[PDB]
Amino acid sequence: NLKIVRMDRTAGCVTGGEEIYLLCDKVQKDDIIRFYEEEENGGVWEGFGDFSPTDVHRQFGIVFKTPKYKDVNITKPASVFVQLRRKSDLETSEPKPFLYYPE
Amino acid sequence: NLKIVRMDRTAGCVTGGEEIYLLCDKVQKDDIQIRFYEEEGVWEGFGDFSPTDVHRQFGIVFKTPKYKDVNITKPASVFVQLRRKSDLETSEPKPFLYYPE
Repeated sequence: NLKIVRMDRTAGCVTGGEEIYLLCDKVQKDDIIRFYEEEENGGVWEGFGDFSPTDVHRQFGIVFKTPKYKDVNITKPASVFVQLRRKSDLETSEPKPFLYYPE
Repeated sequence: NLKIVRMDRTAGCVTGGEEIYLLCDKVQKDDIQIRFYEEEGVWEGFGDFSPTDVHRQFGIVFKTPKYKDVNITKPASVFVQLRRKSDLETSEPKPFLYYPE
């Protein structure tokens, strides 16, 4: 169902606000980007891509800005995951890798 | 009919070979081209991509062509248009900046 096909960037500054173009299989502009890192003995950090319905290009693309990472003071890169997700039923795509690098 | 809606980069090195994501209205993967051009005589360069880089008829991921002169000292502004191979129809242009190496 949900699939990320490709992204123009797979790395970003921990400060977020960087624009990325994502090409996906069919989505609905008002019912659709979850950055997440599975944390060590249970928890899960998440941040969401920033964009509006008009940024969803013809159901097959999304232009958005990255969320800020959980810790903007890291000195070494942090490898996290990115996935599509639907608001209506919280179903998701298989995750893609994303690399947060220090400021 | 043809329309460039947006591109993730509107500038690049004269050397070419830089990847760009272009979002467009409906195209046919086997009947589409991306033409960079400059009136002089007319210089043209074509986005480098395969039919499989045309994403669901609504986007094209490609690599920029090398500009005509790699030794420019100041940026050269050109146009980019989508163009159908069959009937040569084109979109409205967008500006694109080639900067010095």
